[PDB]
Amino acid sequence: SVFSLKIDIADNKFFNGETSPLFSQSQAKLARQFHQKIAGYRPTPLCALDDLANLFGVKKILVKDESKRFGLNAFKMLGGAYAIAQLLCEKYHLDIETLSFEHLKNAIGEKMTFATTTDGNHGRGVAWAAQQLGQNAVIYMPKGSAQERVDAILNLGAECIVTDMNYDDTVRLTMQHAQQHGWEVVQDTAWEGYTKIPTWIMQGYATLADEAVEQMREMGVTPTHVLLQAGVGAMAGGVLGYLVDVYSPQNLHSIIVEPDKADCIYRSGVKGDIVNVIMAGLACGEPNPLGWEILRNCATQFISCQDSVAALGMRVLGNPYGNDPRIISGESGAVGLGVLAAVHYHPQRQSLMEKLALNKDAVVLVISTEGDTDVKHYREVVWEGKHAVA
Amino acid sequence: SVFSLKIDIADNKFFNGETSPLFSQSQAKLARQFHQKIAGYRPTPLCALDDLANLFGVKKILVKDESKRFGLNAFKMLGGAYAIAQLLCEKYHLDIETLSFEHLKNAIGEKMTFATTTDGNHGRGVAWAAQQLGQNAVIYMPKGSAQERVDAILNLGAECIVTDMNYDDTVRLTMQHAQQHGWEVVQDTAWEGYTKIPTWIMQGYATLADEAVEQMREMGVTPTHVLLQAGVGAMAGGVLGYLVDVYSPQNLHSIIVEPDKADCIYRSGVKGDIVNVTIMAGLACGEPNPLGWEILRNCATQFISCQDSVAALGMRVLGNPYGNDPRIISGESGAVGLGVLAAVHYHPQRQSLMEKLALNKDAVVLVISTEGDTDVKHYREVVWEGKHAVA
Repeated sequence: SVFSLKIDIADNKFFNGETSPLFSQSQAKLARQFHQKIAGYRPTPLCALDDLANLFGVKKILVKDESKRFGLNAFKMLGGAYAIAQLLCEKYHLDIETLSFEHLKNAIGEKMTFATTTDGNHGRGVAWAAQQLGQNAVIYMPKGSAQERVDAILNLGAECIVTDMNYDDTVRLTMQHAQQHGWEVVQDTAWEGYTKIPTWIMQGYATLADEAVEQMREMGVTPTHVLLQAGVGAMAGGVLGYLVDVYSPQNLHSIIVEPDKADCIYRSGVKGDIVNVIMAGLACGEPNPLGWEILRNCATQFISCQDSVAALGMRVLGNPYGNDPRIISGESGAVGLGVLAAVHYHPQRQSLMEKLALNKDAVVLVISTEGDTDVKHYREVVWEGKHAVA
Repeated sequence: SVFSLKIDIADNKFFNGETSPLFSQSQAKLARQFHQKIAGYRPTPLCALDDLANLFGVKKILVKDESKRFGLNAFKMLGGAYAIAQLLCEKYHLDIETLSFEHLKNAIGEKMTFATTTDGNHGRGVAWAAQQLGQNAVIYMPKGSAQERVDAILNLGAECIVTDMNYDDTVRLTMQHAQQHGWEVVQDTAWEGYTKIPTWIMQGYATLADEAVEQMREMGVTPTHVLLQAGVGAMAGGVLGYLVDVYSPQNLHSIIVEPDKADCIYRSGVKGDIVNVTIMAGLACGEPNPLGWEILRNCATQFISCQDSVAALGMRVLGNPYGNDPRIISGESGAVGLGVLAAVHYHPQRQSLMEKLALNKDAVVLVISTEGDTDVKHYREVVWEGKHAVA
């Protein structure tokens, strides 16, 4: 049917295409060299939705399926685990290149305790890494957090406490407690006096981009577009920083996608300076300064969309068109793909496609950041039709 | 979530377990032998939804996927084509049992015109058979018919007229014009003076049940239950007739499923005599098919009258499977049997409902997906847009 979901598109006026030596090819390859050594490492699939592409009037839609990222059902461990290994190497005078997980898991002596607030994936990545490397993790989750997500963290040997407070007030609590007990704060965002850990996290994320470029070359295609869903913009910064170093910022039409009740990057893109302001994974508060730098320099467009666009994405991915492969994608995982679908069925299709510079030739890269990390919610969306379109 | 979709279950107080020699193993075997001679014949898959069965607390859920039937995206040609071939053999003084479909294709004689009313699949099956056999077909469809289904028929070289009338009235226009022109009416229901053709159709339908039994035997399983969606009940009658011949009506817990805005079998089942009862394509009912009603009244365990949205839920559950289960493209009417199981699972009265239906950890449940996405617009509105949502 024809339906109107809110798709607010803003041109990035602050664009200057200045690329980042910091978040480029070479660091991504270092991070990937670390991941390749982890048991069970395998590049996550890059699925070609040729039949959806035909329907939507583009050449190709390519979906990087981070549900297959080890056993975590999301991409996050790429950054979290890298950062944690770097912290350990720095403190204990070890070499990242020759790090032994078996040695670290069993070794006696001093242990770090990693403290983190999460709404789901980030904290699970931190917990997994601490468990693998024989360290401790204490994970804080805000009020309303899914029990399955809590249990996933508990099942990794981490402590997990669900507060009576929201995400932002929970982060402050993590910080206070960490300072009090001498814990090592591991958040996936940066603030004044806290950039080292989130830098490694963003460098680690670029592994998926390095994998994806390899897969697109294997496919003999060049991306014209990329949609990147953004909470604080850590993933988008790390991933766009990489892609733009490979293809140049001028030749990649990049679109940053956020839900409209936490669109901190969008609101910063209109203003041209950081603005403080939700589906798990895309919470914000304030843009990550390190990601923000990349996006304002190199992002083509920002999108502020109503939350049901994510739900549309989930369903389209979960029951594909024609003969296309099926992808299990969580709410924040699917929202990039959701935008393409929302556009397709919108009364204003033609002029939205023109604004996104989407045409018969476009080769669109999409990232599915997580699978069904909350199965109750996933099935309510795909089976019950929760967050319906009409 | 926990949600309550209308699922009214009525025990068949009229059950007597009288089977039907007319709709049994031997006629089904004969029909299947016929179908096996048609280009493109392949038994349709019987999919094991193991992970969904574990979630729902039964042993097995097996879905006969009739979207794979000869490129037609529904089961109906099994009936319609069999009847059309029977009628042609009768006219040309031929023995249908001892010839090939290709011999029939190139048969020589006076041309026949087959006239039919349909809301989708039945008329498509008729048009398909007419095209194959070099005969003519004239299909009528009622006001509201999806343009795609009209076009499916037109693409088979048949005429297709969308009327202003509803299903029941449009059928009368078909009879009228056929009398007027010397056309042969081919409808998938019976009335007084008209039972030869719907009998063939119901026997032809039994091929899907014959295949499923063979498939279940290869899997080493025995069904405890069957859910059968029913418009007029030609499919349910034909299929339950075969199954109950194979399994005994006492050892098969059969559940007939209807939408509540046309639950003609259900209403007949509580009342005892035949009751004349917008509707999802395929499950329309004016009055029950007397040929089918006889079988169901005798042999059906229970009748269900359910909310429209039960079918929508089924479509989504089949199209985006649980765990590692295979995926199935199932239309609104195709999916309603499976929808019932899903509605039961999430219902607050899940326990008593399961008890009523005798579903437990030993249950082996045969479901028929009678069609795929015969209306792609509607299909995608349901599975993607969440049209006809639970909430």
